[PDB]
Order: sequence, then C-alpha cells, then structure tokens
Amino acid sequence: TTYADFIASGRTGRRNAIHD
Amino acid sequence: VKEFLAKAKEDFLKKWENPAQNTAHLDQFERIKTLGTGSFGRVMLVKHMETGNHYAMKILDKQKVVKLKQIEHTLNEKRILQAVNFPFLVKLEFSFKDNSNLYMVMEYVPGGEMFSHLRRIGRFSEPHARFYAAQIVLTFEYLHSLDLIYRDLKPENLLIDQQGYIQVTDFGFAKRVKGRTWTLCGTPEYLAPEIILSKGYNKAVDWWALGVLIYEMAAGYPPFFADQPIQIYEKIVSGKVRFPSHFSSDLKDLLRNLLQVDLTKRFGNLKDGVNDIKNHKWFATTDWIAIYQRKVEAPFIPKFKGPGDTSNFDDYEEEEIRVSINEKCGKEFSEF
Ligand SMILES: Cc1n[nH]c2ccc(-c3cncc(OC[C@@H](N)Cc4ccccc4)c3)cc12
Repeated sequence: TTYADFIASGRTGRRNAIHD
Repeated sequence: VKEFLAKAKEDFLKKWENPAQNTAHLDQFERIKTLGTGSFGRVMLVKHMETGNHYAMKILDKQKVVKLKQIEHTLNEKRILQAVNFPFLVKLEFSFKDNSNLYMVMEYVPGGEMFSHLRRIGRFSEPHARFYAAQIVLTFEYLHSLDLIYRDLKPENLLIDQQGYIQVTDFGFAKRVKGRTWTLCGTPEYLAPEIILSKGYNKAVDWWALGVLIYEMAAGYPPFFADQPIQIYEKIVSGKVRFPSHFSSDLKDLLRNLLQVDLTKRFGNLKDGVNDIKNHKWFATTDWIAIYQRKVEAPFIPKFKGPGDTSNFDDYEEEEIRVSINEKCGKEFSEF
C-alpha cells in the first residue's frame, strides 16, 4: 500500500527546509 | 473584503517603512523549555517574569545565520513579522539582539504542531482538513495582497492554539516581492514545479503548497514522496498525482486545480483569484466570514493544564544560551 511505503521511508519525521 | 484589504495595506506599509527595533531584553524572560528546533535556531517556552506572561521565543545564532547565508532572509522575517497582523499569523510581541543572538518573542500556541497530531492520528477527516485549509486560504489572501510570499507551508510550521485554530509560524523564507523571485526555497515535498525550473516564480507557489498540504492532511502522506530530494523533484515535474479512494470527488477536483503545473490554469493564480478557491464545491459548507471571526466550532480542541503547559510538544535536549563578551556580526544585522 502507499501508506506502508511512506511509513517505511526516511521522510516521515519533521522535514528540514532546504536553504542552499 | 476590498475595504478590509485597503485598510490592512495602509497599516502594513506604515510599519514596513518604519520597522520597530529592540523592544525587550533577554534577562526579563525565564527560559522554561525547548519547544522545537531547526536549521540554526531553536524555539523555547519563555515567561516574561514581571508579568507572568508566557511566550514562545525563537533564538538564532548570528554566526550560524551568516554561515548558512541566511542574513537577508532573516532580516526579511524580522521586518515582515513586525508589520503584519492577521488572526492566523503568530504575532511578534518583542524582538531584540545581543552580542551573539537574535531574538523573536511571539504569542505562544499551546496546542502543539499540526505535524505532531497528523502523524499520530494518521490522517484528518475532510471536514477537519477543510477547517484548517480555510484559515490558510484567508491567510494567503491577506499575505499576497501585501506582495508577500510565504514559501514554507507544511504541517511542521502550523501550530494549533487553545481554541484549536491555526497559527502560521516561521517566516524565515517569507519575502516582499513584486514580479518574480528565484531563491530555491522550501521543503522538497511542497516545492512547486517552477521553483526547481529556474525561470523564477511568484505567489502562485504558495497555492501549489496549499494543494500539497490539503492532500497530506486528508491522506496522511504527501502527493510526492521518496527517500531523497532528487527523487522527489522528479515526481513533482511528472505532473502526476494519485488520490486515495476515500478522497471525495470535490476534493480530487480541487486538488487537480491546485496541483496544476500549468501556471495559467492553477487556482489562486487566475482571473478571479482566491475566489476560484473559496467558491469551489469542496468549500461549499465553509462560512468564510465565520472562520475569519473565529466563531466556527473547531474539530479539535487540545485543551491543556493551565498556562505554561508544554504537554503537546516533544522533548529536546536543553542547551545553554551563550552570549560572548564580543559583539559579533554587528554590521550585518544592524537593522534587526
Ligand atoms: C510553539 C510556538 N508558539 N508560538 C510560536 C511562534 C513562532 C514559532 C516558530 C518560529 N520560527 C520557526 C518555527 O519552526 C517550526 C518548526 N519547524 C519547529 C518547531 C516545532 C515545535 C515548536 C517550535 C518550533 C516556529 C513557534 C511558536
């Protein structure tokens, strides 16, 4: 499922903004 | 509404042309706890000792800001926040600087981060998502009328107040611009296609981010995700979005109009502007006036134990606030 793939990803935590 | 905006722009402009400076000091506050962190700064719960009033204080390390080349962006955040006023924007109460740091003292939002609640709950119902989305729409209507672009919309930057209403925070990437700007700004998952295509972009990127936000709130995950940024940027340009089957027809329609790569067909950026959004079917039950007036019943009320409570935030390792005997980047932040 898409949910499972998300939760298994390394991007489920607070996401840092990109500066440069 | 036009009457309101005209008045809002007058007050805004006055403050923009004549910004306030050093309206407080660090030792007048009691540092209580770190509420959150990021890039080169942290936000702590603080108590104004003489009054007992609690506030949220963002502390930036001047040298860190310079290192990350955020000098101009920081000055932008300071000048814009002291000049704006809207019920869904966090109000800058005091600001000052010392030899080492920059300080922003703002109204504390005890309810916690939207990011927290959404991850814990899984996903918000459409009516729950709609309630927050409406506050953002009105906030973007306000900000844009002032030629301001927010550029960092995401669950992480939206806090819930005591009434369960939204408080947009972190204006580190906000800028007042007429025309196009170029800074590759934001958070990967919420970047509009134009931001990665170096042709410049305008206020329309905020509307795309709204589409990402509504999507993530209603689904529990972003429309475009992958292990690393580069993977994400590619999905955003493929202009293809998959919707969960529990998404209503009106919601999928709004989203197709929001996550529109073609800037001439994206909602919020058309002839009728923000109204193409306010009048869309998905917002038929939304009483825009009532929301602005904060009289709509919030779907979630994160009650808490008296003032100063931090139960809705996580725990972070505390660190002392260092202030050298030597003034640092004095010239660089002279106008702060
Ligand atoms: C709380 C709070 N109450 N009143 C505020 C006004 C502004 C700000 C703020 C100002 N700069 C940046 C920010 O960043 C957002 C998140 N990225 C981090 C993070 C996660 C949890 C807590 C605080 C910070 C937030 C916070 C509050």
